[PDB]
Amino acid sequence: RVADTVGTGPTNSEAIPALTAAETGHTSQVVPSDTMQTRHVKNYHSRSESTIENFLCRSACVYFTEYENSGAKRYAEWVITPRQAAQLRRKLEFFTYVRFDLELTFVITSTQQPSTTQNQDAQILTHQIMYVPPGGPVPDKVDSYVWQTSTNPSVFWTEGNAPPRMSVPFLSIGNAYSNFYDGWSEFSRNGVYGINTLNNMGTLYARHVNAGSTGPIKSTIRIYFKPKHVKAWIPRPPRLCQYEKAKNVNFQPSGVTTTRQSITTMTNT
Amino acid sequence: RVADTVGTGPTNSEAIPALTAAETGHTSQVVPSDTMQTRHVKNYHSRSESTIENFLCRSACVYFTEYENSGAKRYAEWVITPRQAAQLRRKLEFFTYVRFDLELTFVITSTQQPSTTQNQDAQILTHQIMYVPPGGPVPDKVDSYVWQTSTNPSVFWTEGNAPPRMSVPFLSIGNAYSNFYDGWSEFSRNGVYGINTLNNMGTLYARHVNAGSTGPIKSTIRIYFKPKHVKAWIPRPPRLCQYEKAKNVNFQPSGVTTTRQSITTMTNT
Amino acid sequence: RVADTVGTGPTNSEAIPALTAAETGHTSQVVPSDTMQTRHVKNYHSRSESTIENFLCRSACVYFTEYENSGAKRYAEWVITPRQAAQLRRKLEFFTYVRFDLELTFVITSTQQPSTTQNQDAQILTHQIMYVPPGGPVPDKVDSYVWQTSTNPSVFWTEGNAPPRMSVPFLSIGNAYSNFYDGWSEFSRNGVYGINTLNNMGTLYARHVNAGSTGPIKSTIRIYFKPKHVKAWIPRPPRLCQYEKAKNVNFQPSGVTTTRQSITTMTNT
Amino acid sequence: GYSDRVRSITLGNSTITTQECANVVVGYGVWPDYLKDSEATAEDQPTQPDVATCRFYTLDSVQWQKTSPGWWWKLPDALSNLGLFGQNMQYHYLGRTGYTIHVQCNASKFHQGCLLVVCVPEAEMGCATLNNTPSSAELLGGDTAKEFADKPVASGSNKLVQRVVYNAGMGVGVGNLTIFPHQWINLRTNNSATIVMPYTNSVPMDNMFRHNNVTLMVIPFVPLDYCPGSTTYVPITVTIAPMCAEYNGLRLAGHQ
Amino acid sequence: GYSDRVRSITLGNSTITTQECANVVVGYGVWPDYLKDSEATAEDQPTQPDVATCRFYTLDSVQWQKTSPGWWWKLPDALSNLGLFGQNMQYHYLGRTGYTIHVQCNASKFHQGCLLVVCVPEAEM
Amino acid sequence: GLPTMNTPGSCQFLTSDDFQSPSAMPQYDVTPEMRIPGEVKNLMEIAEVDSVVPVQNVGEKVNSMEAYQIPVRSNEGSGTQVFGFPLQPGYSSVFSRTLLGEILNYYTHWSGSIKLTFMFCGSAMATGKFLLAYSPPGAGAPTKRVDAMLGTHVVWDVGLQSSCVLCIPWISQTHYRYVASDEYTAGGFITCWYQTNIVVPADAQSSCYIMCFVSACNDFSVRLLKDTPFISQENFFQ
Amino acid sequence: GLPTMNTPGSCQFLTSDDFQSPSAMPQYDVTPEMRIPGEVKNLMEIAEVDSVVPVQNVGE
Amino acid sequence: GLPTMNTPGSCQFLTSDDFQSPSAMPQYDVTPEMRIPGEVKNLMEIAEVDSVVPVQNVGE
Amino acid sequence: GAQVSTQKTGIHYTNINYYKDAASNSANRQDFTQDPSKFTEPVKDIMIKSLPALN
Amino acid sequence: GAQVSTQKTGIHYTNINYYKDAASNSANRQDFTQDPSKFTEPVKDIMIKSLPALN
Amino acid sequence: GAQVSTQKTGIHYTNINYYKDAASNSANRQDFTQDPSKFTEPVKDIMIKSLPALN
Ligand SMILES: CCCCCCCCCCCCCCCC(=O)O
Ligand SMILES: CCCCCCCCCCCCCCCC(=O)O
Ligand SMILES: CCCCCCCCCCCCCCCC(=O)O
Ligand SMILES: *C(=O)CCCCCCCCCCCCC
Ligand SMILES: *C(=O)CCCCCCCCCCCCC
Ligand SMILES: *C(=O)CCCCCCCCCCCCC
Repeated sequence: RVADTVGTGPTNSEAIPALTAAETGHTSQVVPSDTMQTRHVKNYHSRSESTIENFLCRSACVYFTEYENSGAKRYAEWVITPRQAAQLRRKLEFFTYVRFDLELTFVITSTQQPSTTQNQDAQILTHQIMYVPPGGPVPDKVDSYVWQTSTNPSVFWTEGNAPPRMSVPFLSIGNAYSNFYDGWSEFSRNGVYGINTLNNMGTLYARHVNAGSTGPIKSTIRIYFKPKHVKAWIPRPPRLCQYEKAKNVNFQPSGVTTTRQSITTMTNT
Repeated sequence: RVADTVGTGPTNSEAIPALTAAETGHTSQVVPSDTMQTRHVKNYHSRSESTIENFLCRSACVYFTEYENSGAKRYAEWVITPRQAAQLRRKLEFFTYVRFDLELTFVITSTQQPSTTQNQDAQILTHQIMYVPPGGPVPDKVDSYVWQTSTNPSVFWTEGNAPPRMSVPFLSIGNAYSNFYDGWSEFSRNGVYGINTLNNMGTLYARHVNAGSTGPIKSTIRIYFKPKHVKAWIPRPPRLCQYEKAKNVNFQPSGVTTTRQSITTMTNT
Repeated sequence: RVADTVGTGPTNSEAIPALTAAETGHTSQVVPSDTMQTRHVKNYHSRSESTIENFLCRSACVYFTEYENSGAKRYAEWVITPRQAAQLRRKLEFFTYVRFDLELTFVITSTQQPSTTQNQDAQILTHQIMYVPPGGPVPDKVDSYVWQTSTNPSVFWTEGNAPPRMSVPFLSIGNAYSNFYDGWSEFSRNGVYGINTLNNMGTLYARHVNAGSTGPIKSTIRIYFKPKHVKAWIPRPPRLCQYEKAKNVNFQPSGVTTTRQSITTMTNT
Repeated sequence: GYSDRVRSITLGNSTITTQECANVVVGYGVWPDYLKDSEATAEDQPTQPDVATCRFYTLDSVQWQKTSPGWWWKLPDALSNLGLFGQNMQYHYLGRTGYTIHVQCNASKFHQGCLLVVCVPEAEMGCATLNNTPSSAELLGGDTAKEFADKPVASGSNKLVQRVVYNAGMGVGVGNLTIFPHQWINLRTNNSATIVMPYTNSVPMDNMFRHNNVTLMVIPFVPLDYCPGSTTYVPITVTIAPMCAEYNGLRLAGHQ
Repeated sequence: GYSDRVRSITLGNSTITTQECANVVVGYGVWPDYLKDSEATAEDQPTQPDVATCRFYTLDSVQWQKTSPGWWWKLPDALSNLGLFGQNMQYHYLGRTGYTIHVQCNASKFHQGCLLVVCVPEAEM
Repeated sequence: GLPTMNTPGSCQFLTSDDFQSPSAMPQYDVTPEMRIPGEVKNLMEIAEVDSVVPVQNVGEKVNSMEAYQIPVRSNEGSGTQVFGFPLQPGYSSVFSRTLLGEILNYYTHWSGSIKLTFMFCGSAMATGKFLLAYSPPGAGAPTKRVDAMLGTHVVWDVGLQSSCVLCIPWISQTHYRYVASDEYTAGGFITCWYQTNIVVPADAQSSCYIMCFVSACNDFSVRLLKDTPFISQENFFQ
Repeated sequence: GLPTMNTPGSCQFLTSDDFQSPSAMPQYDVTPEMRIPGEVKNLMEIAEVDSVVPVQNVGE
Repeated sequence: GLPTMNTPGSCQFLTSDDFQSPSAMPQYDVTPEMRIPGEVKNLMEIAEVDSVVPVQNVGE
Repeated sequence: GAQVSTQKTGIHYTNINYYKDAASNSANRQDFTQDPSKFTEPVKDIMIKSLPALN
Repeated sequence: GAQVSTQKTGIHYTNINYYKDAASNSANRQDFTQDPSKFTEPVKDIMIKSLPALN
Repeated sequence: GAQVSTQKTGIHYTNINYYKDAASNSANRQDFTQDPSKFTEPVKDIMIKSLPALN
């Protein structure tokens, strides 16, 4: 809950709740009651919706690709990163270190494709989404033995059903996920610089278990991330400049705010 | 329950339960027992179905639009108002202030469209309904980053399934939703006049996550509102004149009732 | 359970359990034990399946109509009556007054229609069944505002799902449903004669929320009635003559039974 | 020695007497009072002028004619120019009040007629021209009664209120206005109507220029009549008294 | 808050109000009632219709003129044709009743006059 | 993997169902309540409130305040009929648009008693008596005061108590009645007659007005919810 | 999200099934009962009643 | 075979729903926590901190 | 708030209701109550089997 | 943590809620509370039926 | 082994978990704990409001 205001009356003392020295690096704690006559008000207002869990715990699309029924793009692959999407990336980046569990929901959608193919009569498409942790063998074709997933986890989902969803633990090696990294990967202060030295979550492959029809079909897998059971440390300034890369802080300089005219103009221009 | 009648007999006194002065602004409380000889009757009749919850708590269609597979209308948008439908609007307007939770059910239905397109073999369509609270970025195309809904709530629903439904809290800033507003938005008694100065619930966008087929398909989203946990204050006369606008009281004058002939005619004409 | 037989022996008295006077309007209660030497038999036979609930509580089709994708018949309407079907009507008519709750199950089925229409690729059809209690506005087209059902109850059902079902209370004004009515509706012993003076349950409309495809489709809604929690009073002779009308007792006279030859013929002819 | 017909209401400097009346109809069963710390939002301490604001302000008299359709007075705006009620109302962003509305009309034993004295919370009115909204100068009348119309107002390209009495300018049935706190001034038995309105609104306090929470309406249901000789000029005088007026948010004066 | 002038008499379906009156003059100090077994002769059991018979029957209005001499209404015969009082009266050899006679006449403050409302037992003319 | 089995009714959307749905806005803090005057808890609290009845529907008076006035005049005889309308609170053009009739039009059945409060709006010098009567159905409407007689009446004497309440009892074969018309569910007739012509002094108006108010009694109840026929629509308003 | 698993018989409409269905009319107040004479409770109460037998079927 | 019946909302994906999902990595041992300085628990802890305001927006 | 009742035999079956309306409940299949002496024997004076009906 | 309440009649129906938000709950159909003397009789001085309104 | 907790208001909602892993559980939406004197006031020596900051 939020703090209620205390009924205040006049004052004429040497107590100065309003005068301070902001150089101390300490935020003042003045409240209306200190610089005016306040009435008692009872605050039932709650800061429930601004807890870190409520802020971050909402499914956001982090990426999406396509694969097909035929041709070259018959299976897809994505090296896992939350940095390809501007929206979720920016919320996580309000904090230097974050620790959390994840809830993965996938929205797989197919579209019939233009063809000269006659007598199309598609059968129901079943998809396989497979996770290849850093080090395991990678599918080099829609049919390499790799898709057996004897040990790799993978979801088989038939179209028309509810979106495939599963949760994942805090898969880090560190006691918290690092959102920023002011360092290199090599001790010779060389090689990679930044957060990419830390990103090693593996790849995610998807494919059609069956082609289904004689005509072409293209599917689009959308990956949704939802941070459950979140812990966030060391907050920082929200991102001002637009994102340029998915692996680095690279920004193009932009001004502090938008403008108006005179410091006296009560209106944005 | 309803009140039972008391057995009454004859009377010959100066007690006058029948004579009053209606100028007082007080409704008389005479009952059959007062102006005749009544028998005792036990009333088990209940006023259960006329409670405000039972009156208002039934799903009503408040609006519906269309979006398509291709073309210009590829996504839809609706600024939320219960005033576009005559039916639900009129029930809510029996009261000046109403406070309640909402239950939203959407009935999304698609129709194949006429085309010269040969070899159509549609794939299952999945739809996304997104809410953009007052202030958030708005989708300017079926594919703007906006549809990531990292923080905005949104429903993904595949056709052929049960109607997507969710409930919403009492989203007002005031301690009750105002059904009427005899005022302006500007302190200079200018600008907007009426309830529209108060309506600021945001917009609702819908789109096809996938096109599904080579041929054209047009969908129609129907939004249903159902006031749960209702509180209503200050009742008023039911709407007589027909509704003309969705943002204002504007009516075209109509007579008090229908007619019959003489004040003696026991039949409607 | 059924009554067990008592072991009986010979008899030679003036007690006459077999001789009576059937003019009294009293059914004799003689049992085998009274007119012969019986053995003791223990009856575990139960009259469970002949209780009024088990007799009447089974879904019966009471009526069914059709509506289409296009044309004139785009929505259907049925004034509710259990008298259009010979089967359920006759069971209910074993009693003068019946009182019960109802369980409504609808079996909606569509059939593709013959057309010259090329490239048909139907989308899933969703249907709306709406009840208009006696007095409410009636749909005059597939799209009149009436279908908003802000207060009228209505079922929205997408094809391929389980049959839409809901139960209804004892909706009568009388303390029991009257199966027969030997009277008129007008005090001048005129107007309507019979049960129709009493039937006022309202109408039931059905329509396709969406057309779904370019080709024609015709649907057939079958309404099933199942009397739950039944109470039946004043039993009567089962219907002999065939039913001629759905609103009246009108029958065409038929003989008491079928025939055989001599009163001595042990076989039906 | 008593009488249900006699009355005396003292508020501040002013006192009001009645020798023929009905009860005092108290708002929605609620008598006006101040805002509680439980229901408050504005944290600044209020000004409660008391005797200076909550007193009997008698606006202009109006003439009841054999052909008058009715009249209406918005509520914060009526007393917006009267005394210290109007002043505090200008210097303050927020305000809250209740009222004791005393409508006075005396005729004789040979005169007849009957007025409906209602207090319509949030009388949002319609425009003659369906596309527009009435103008501030068409809806409001400070201390000067705004009057209803005998017949439909023409829908040109105006911002005129649709004044036909039978719809009350709100598109409802004028005969159902009886739900809103009211009284009748049947010249046969009555002399005046007194209505004590509590603060009705969905927010604890609101701005007094931008929003008129209550609207007083005096609509004659049975017309004035009298035989010749019987005095012809029968005026109606409206006396309103603010009740438990608080004001939060002090600044310079005005509205803009 | 009372007044000797106000009144309300409820009998059956009917109720009667008065805003200006005198007391109710009760017969010879006797209020009507039923016959006692002590005072009865007819041995058959009576029909006492109750609410159907004992109710307010309003006969025809008459005009009071500056020259009207008076009027008279015999009693069983007046209601002899009215409702179920008249019916029971025809099917039955014997009958017994009492009455609540309410004569109504309103004028104004500028009108004057005075009527005698009597109940003459056995007005043999 | 708990063995389940679906029953008919699955994935169906019943307009009047009562189920739990997930909140789209979690841990959302609702603006605290406020005590606002005059809260309604049941629709019958509204139907128990008097509302002026437009008895004089007749012609174009329906487009006026005249629909509300019941003409009363000084005759040359009594027994004349003042008005007459049937007992159909939701159906008759008289009651259909009342506070009671509008609420009744959202329901299919109704049961109870009704109060018809008549207020005399003449000069303080006018007098008069009226026979306010309700005759149940069975034999037509009373055409003479002598037929209205036998019904359930109340003789109204105009005096200091301006108004007089004719209370109509529930006399029905059935427990409820249809809000819409049905002769099985017939209601009766309400008529008014001059008991003793309107007497006025010299210099006071001889033609007055009466007003009628309709409210429900403590035994009134409505049943089976449906849509009012009173609000139409051709397109979504904009 | 409770892990469930459907058994054969799902979404089937058996004419003689006995399940609960949602009421289409909520908080509806049923007209109170009345004691009407001769209530039947079992169909055998009717079969225990003598009815005249058409022994002479023969011909017309 | 427990008799069940689906309500509207089945097989719908609400962005802000709060349900249980099966873990894709069973009996996985999470690297133990560490006390890192300055943990945020509510976003208002951040909004209560002074930040320099760009009053002189004006121009460049 | 469940109710364990008996099954039809020649066990038990637990039941809970989910709906707020009694009309939403299952049928009442287990009421084997019966009274044919409304129809068989509706005579005013008692008729004993072993005795002559008309005496 | 269930709640057994009464059904509408002329029994019981057990209920449990699964959602963390009160907005996710079912409607409140069983509140038959009522108070027409806000609208019928909002007069300051009490008005007794049997007495003359104006005295 | 269920847990009845409170709903968000201005009741209760029973909860049981079915999965063997804590990662499979629902989010922790009801933790309104807070401590801004890490950021607002991270000073070594205490600063009292009514007193001069620099003395
Ligand atoms: C089918 C199984 C799918 C499993 C999905 C595993 C996804 C791993 C998610 C890692 C989360 C966010 C981490 C950013 C990593 C970093 O920069 O250190
Ligand atoms: C996918 C999330 C959808 C959320 C739906 C939010 C709809 C908001 C409903 C507001 C309700 C009725 C309010 C009228 C507003 C006013 O005039 O003050
Ligand atoms: C979608 C809601 C559908 C509601 C279905 C309501 C059907 C009413 C059934 C009435 C039942 C049998 C009655 C015969 C009537 C009579 O003759 O008195
Ligand atoms: C009495 O019922 C207490 C025991 C509860 C057992 C669990 C109930 C199973 C699911 C019931 C929810 C009711 C559906 C509206
Ligand atoms: C109180 O509820 C203890 C009894 C629990 C009965 C079993 C509950 C049935 C399933 C409930 C899980 C809640 C869904 C989030
Ligand atoms: C503690 O939970 C004992 C009460 C159990 C209530 C019934 C549980 C409902 C179904 C749970 C099975 C768990 C799913 C893996």
